Parts: sequence; C-alpha cells; structure tokens
Amino acid sequence: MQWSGARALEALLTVAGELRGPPLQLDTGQLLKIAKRGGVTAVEAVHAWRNALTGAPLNLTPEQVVAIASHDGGKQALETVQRLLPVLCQAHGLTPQQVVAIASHDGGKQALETVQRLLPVLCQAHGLTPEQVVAIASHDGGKQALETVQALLPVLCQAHGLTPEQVVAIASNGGGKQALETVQRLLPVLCQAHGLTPQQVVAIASNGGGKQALETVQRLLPVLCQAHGLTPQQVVAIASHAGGKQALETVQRLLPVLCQAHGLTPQQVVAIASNNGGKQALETVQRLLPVLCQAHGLTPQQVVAIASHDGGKQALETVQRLLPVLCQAHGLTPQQVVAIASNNGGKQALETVQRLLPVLCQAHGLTPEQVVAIASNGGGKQALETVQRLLPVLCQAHGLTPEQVVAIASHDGGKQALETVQRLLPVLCQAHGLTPQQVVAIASNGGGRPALESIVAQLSRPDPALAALTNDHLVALACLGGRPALDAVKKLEHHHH
DNA sequence: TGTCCCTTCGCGTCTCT
DNA sequence: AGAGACGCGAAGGGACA
Repeated sequence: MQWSGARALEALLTVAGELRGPPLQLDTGQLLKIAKRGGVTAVEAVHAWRNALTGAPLNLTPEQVVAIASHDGGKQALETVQRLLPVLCQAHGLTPQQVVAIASHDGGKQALETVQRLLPVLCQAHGLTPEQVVAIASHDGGKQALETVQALLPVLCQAHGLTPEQVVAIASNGGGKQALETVQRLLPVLCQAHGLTPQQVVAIASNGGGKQALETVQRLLPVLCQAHGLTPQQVVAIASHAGGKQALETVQRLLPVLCQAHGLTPQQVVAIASNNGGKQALETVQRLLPVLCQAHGLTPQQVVAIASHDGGKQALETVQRLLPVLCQAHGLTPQQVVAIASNNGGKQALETVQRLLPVLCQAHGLTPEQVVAIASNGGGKQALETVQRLLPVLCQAHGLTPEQVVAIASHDGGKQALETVQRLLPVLCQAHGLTPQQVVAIASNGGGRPALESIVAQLSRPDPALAALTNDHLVALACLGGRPALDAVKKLEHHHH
C-alpha cells in the first residue's frame, strides 16, 4: 500500500479478493467505495468481522456492511455496531436500519455511543422523539450535535423563541453544533439589526455550513442591499442553501458584471445563485453566456433556466458539449435539450438520453417523444434506466400498456413510482379490488410512491379514518393530493370526532 | 494514515398546488 | 405543475494522534 512496506500489497489484494466470496459477496464497485472512503483498515476490518456482522444478533446485509465501512473511522463504526446494535434496538426501540444510518458517517462510533448515552434524556427531559434523535445523530459530527442540542435546546426555545422542531432542523446537518452555536449567538443581531425574522434565520441555518452562511449574511447583507440594491428577502434566499456563504460572495463579485456586461437582471442572478452550488453556477453562466448564444445557440432566458438548479454548472457544461450531437445525430430540438437540462441532475439526464435514446426505442419500442418526456423531469437518468429494466416485467407479467409505464415514469421520482407499482400492483388489484387503471392513475404524479404506500397501508390494515372513504374515494384522494391528502384526512378524523 | 468534525457541491425525490 | 422544499452521498480540508 502507501510508502512504508511493500508487496504485502498482495496480502491486501487477497483480502479484497475473499470479500468477493461469501458471506458478503462484494463486487468491484463496493470494494472501491470502501477503499476510497474507509481506507485499507476498513477493508481489513470488514474481512475480519464479515461473519459476525452478517450473523448472530446483527444480521446485516452486505449493503449495510458497505455503508458502515465506507467512512473515515469505518473500522471503529463496525466494531461499535457489533457492540451496540442489540441494545439500541431492544432497549431504545430503534430499528436496525436506524442504527446503520447513525453508523454510516465519519465518526459513526462516537454517534452510536452518544445516542446510547443521550437518547433517553433527550426524549424525557427535552421531549424529542426517537426519530428526531436519530436524524440529529445521522450526520458527520453527530456526537457534537447531540451534545449541543442537550446543552442549548432550553435556551434556544426560551430565550430566542424557537420550537424544538426548529432546533432539530438546525441540528440535523453536518456541523450542527456549529450552526446551533451560531444561531444562539447571531439570532438577536440578525433580527434586530438587519430586520430578519427567526424563521428566516432558521432557514439559513438549517443547512450544512449554516454557521458560515449566517456569518456571511451578517457580514454582506448590508452591502448587498445598500450598495447593490438587493432586498433582504433575496439575500436570505441566496443564503438558504448549503454553500450560501459561497453564493453570497460570488453574487457580490459578479452582480455588477452580469447585469452590466451581459444584460441579466438582478432577479435572474439571484435565481441562479439560489441553489446548492450557486457559486459554481454563477461563474459558469458568466463564462458560457456568450458561446451559448453564439453561432445561434440559445436565448439568455434558456441559459438562466438551465443554470437555475442545483448542479446548474454541470447542466450548462453538459449542454454545451452535447447540444450539437443530440440535435444532429439524434434529431432533437434545442427546446427539448433545454427541457431535459432544466432539472436537478440535468447533466445526468442528458448523458443518459444520449446512450439510451437509441436503445429504449430498439429493445423496447418507444418513441423519441416518449423518451424526451421521461428525461424532462428531475431524476431523468433514474427514470430511463428503470424503464429499461422494468418495462418488460410491467407489461408482460403485470399486463400494463407501454404507454402506461411511460405515464408513470414521466414525473419526478418515476423510478420510485415504477418500482413501487411492481411491488404493490398485485396486492392492490387482487386483494383490494382496485383496477390497474386506478393504480396507474395514483402512480402517475409526483409522490407516486408515497401515495401508493399510504393507500396500501390504509387498505391492508384499515386505519382509524373510518369506512366512509370507500375505495374509490381514497383513490380520488390519492390522485389529487398524494400521501399529504391521505395523512390530512387521517389527522382530521382523529379530532373532529 | 486513521479518526473525527466541518463545509460545499451535486443528484434525486416529494410537497405545494 | 413549476418552484421550492425535503433527503443523502461524495469529496475535500483542517486538527490531532
């Protein structure tokens, strides 16, 4: 391995080799993931305790073992998991999945030991639910966040007027300790001096790097309003994503250039800045605005719309690379390429439509126009790749029309909805009398999967919202408003009677 | 060279309707 | 239904052993 010893690299490769064997049966991808983030000692630990982890009272799946191992200190996490999973499950109520979720971060050992130690007091003295304590714990630095919630939740509620839910939201990111301390410290000045509300301060603090965003907001809000004419509502919006600090500094540096030299409006710059990686997007639009409107290309409106998402930089650079071949070799129009690019993971959708537009048509019989519609949503790459896999079993075994599959895939989260449909189509039709017309109709929206899950929960185990919602009313509800429609309905019978 | 903590970027999904 | 919100993994950097 590294430069101390030599050619017992062989011993290490042999250890990696035997992990391809049973009980874990790991593939290249999984070994690579462990080596890249847990390091050699994590790889050696997995090998050493592969039987203990997979058996006994733990019963972990290989994917679960891989998730715990693939972080700094992973060997500590695997060791500690073996020690604490049973007691956390039995004595504290948590499920194994939750224990694994806590353990699957850098310093997982510390988080698991702290949850063991603090979950009781946090539930009893502070009123949190086990679920909330798990969400706090399930990030790098989780020990610190839990200890800081314990120390500061009282003052943040009583002196600064926040709710426990709010405190939990600030705490449930990496560097949660840092954000909670910064909130305790700057909340008064941000409200009193800069005119913000607590809600806004909370929104800025409820992301990774919140500390940095809050200090940056304290520091640049004045200049950005008084010198560049932005509103405080706009500044906050920039600041309310992870990386807000970076987006704010870049806005200050590029707002004059982009409005003067390139003709964008302030509200357009803000919209580009208000996403994760806002800094990256701003710089990329400035660099690529000319060429994207050069030799024809696109309208500036369209550049802004591509830029105005998480990963916007990746989308723009992918659009610049593939627009020509996609239009020319595959026959698409720009308006379609833009529509594919203007979602989260634009880059991923484009690349996938590149390698799958030719192949979904052939091996499965879809139109291009169908294929665009799939990729023109967030998660395009996931929808396409799942259509490729699951179209055959959906039509042939479950008897669905291909146009039906396509209608399910043609929404954000399509892969979820499909994978769910396949799971829940049988129990819905044959066991509860729903038609596949109705199940397709519930699946065919955003939040298809949760809607299907909620509906089956209510049917399989008749919940308390009594029989008046017959099976067609639940379908009409599930289509109209998903899981939220379903949950709101439950929450009302609970008190209106 | 491992372990812990913090910050940023990007991808994917669901809510609000 | 498009914008805005949620979650989570990868990766990189700093501190300390």
